[PDB]
Amino acid sequence: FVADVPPPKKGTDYDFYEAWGPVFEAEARFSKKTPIPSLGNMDSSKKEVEQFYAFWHRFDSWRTFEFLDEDVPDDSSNRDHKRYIERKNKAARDKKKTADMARLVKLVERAVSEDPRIKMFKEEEKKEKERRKWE
Repeated sequence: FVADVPPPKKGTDYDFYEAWGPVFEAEARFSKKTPIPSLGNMDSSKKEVEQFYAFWHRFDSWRTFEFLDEDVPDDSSNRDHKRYIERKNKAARDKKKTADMARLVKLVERAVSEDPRIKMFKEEEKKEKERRKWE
């Protein structure tokens, strides 16, 4: 199957790439979209880093949450039974998918907040704006 890698433990010391690279690599195996950009390296360009986080901000997963599906009968004498349990199952899966999406949103937010390149990119932009003097 596809293995899961938890995020690095908040509040410990670690290299940003050593810690988060394996997390995104594992999460990305569930992508319905390719190509799949890499977290990258210390020298990735601002545009590459923007593209990486854009992919995640639009992530579309095929991860299934079908473990708690009720069995759907094909032979019920109640004609509505089959579609009813399909819809009840799907509602449960959808709730879990919604949670999974929310989980990923928070994971990505965390990574953005720790990305050392973004800190430098924001410093560079700040100096650009100051030079431009549009206020």
